[PDB]
Amino acid sequence: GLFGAIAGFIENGWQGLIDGWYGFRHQNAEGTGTAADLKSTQAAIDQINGKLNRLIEKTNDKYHQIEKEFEQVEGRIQDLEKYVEDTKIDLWSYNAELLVALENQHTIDVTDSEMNKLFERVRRQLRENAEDKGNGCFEIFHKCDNNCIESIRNGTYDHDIYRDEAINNRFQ
Amino acid sequence: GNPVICMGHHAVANGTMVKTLADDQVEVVTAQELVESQNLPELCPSPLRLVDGQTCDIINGALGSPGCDHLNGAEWDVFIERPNAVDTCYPFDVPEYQSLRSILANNGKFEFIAEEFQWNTVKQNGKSGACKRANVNDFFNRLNWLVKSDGNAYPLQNLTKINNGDYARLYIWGVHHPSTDTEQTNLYKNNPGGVTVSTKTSQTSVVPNIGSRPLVRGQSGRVSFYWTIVEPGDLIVFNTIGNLIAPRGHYKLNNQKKSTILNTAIPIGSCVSKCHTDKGSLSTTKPFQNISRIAVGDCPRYVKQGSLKLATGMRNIPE
Ligand SMILES: CC(=O)N[C@H]1[C@H]([C@H](O)[C@H](O)CO)O[C@@](O)(C(=O)O)C[C@@H]1O
Ligand SMILES: *[C@@H]1O[C@H](CO)[C@@H](O)[C@H](O)[C@H]1NC(C)=O
Ligand SMILES: *[C@@H]1O[C@H](CO)[C@@H](O)[C@H](O)[C@H]1NC(C)=O
Repeated sequence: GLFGAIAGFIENGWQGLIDGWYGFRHQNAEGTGTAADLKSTQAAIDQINGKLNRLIEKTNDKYHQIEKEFEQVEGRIQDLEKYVEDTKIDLWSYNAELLVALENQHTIDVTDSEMNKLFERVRRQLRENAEDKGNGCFEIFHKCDNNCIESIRNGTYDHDIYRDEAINNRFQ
Repeated sequence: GNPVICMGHHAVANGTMVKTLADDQVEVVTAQELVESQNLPELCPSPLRLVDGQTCDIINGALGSPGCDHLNGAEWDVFIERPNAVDTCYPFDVPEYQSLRSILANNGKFEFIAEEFQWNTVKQNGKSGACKRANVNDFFNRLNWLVKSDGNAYPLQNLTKINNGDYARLYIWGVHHPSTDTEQTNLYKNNPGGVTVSTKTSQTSVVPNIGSRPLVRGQSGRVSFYWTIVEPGDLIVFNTIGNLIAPRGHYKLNNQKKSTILNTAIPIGSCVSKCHTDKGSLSTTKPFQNISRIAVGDCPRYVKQGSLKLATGMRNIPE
């Protein structure tokens, strides 16, 4: 996709993540853990289910049309009737083919983007207390217990609490 | 300087392939088929009103052929017309067959209004052995075969019906074509015959055609059918010196015609669906279908592709 996150600097997805589209995986002194991120997940789902509903929306409520099947040829009038229907079908088949390719191209960019927004959100939370390792992971330069980790995941992490410890670990 | 937090996304073991602008095989976590490629092996009698022609196509039903009696008073959104329908009456043709058939189907109902036509000295109610109705020589119950006197005489007919009702009327009339020159004269005195049906702003003149055709139901004679529409405030004139197949009345035309006809052998079932193909009803929310271009009602659009998958999830990169 356009942002280079999914199938990009994030090498692969997590089959272990079953209650979310995006999430956090951590490691600290007291262990490891995987947790879903609801906001990013819901944003992606909203945009895709939004597509779906605009798709299944359409009437096409047609009754009396024209004859479309013929036993034997009659000539001019039949030629036109067949040509009209054939022309219609080709145009609608093209529409269908293009629509799906456009939607899918966009859906993939949207999900790639939402992955990247999550990463960027966490990056900004951490300020100077962490460094991008390059694989979608941050090295955190201070002790971060389970409550610290959760504070990062739910947006309450206060970088000033650990900044002195982090700055010292980073540069010395 | 050792804890690590990683941001990631889900994956499954095996996703679904989709197409984009660039790639025709991209694996994504979930996807949704947009082309309906399964139909029901039956037609759904609701919410649309289906009327089964059974043994009668819609022309025969309008003419009132033997076996088409059930179609009387019938009202339909979609007239179901069977491929194995059979002619059970006098051999005929319609010059603008598909056009009459279209008008009848679109109209959506068989509401006949009987009317009195005091013809002449003529024998009325002529019948035939090609149109047997339980053992007995009979005829199209909407038509009236006019054929001359006991005293060898059918003068000029010339009757007028003035439409001062609030609906347009459909009159179906015909012209009989004899086989030789012994023929007509002993069915129709005069030679040549001729019919002139007209309104204030229209007309139609037919000269009968004598010649011998193959024998169909034991006859080489034919009837050609025509129609005339009479708007409120207009009228109609039946002028004849022979060979007229008179009408017994008129069909009522709806002001607005929303119905149609579907030709198929598929049986009518118990399901509920508002979309009917000649292969059967569709039960679906998908926007497209590849089942048949012949589709009536509230249907997905017909396309050539057998499948079109919409991505409903991100790229799938497992492990
Ligand atoms: C009104 C009338 O008398 N019709 C007669 C017809 C017609 O004269 C011819 O069919 C014209 O082609 O001929 C019959 O043999 C028939 O078809 O059963 C007997 C029938 O009574
Ligand atoms: C009969 O024909 C005459 C002229 O031939 C016409 O004036 C008259 O309106 C016609 N009447 C009917 C009842 O058809
Ligand atoms: C419609 O598509 C299906 C596959 O989705 C295919 O099996 C079927 O033959 C197609 N019908 C056609 C081409 O009439």
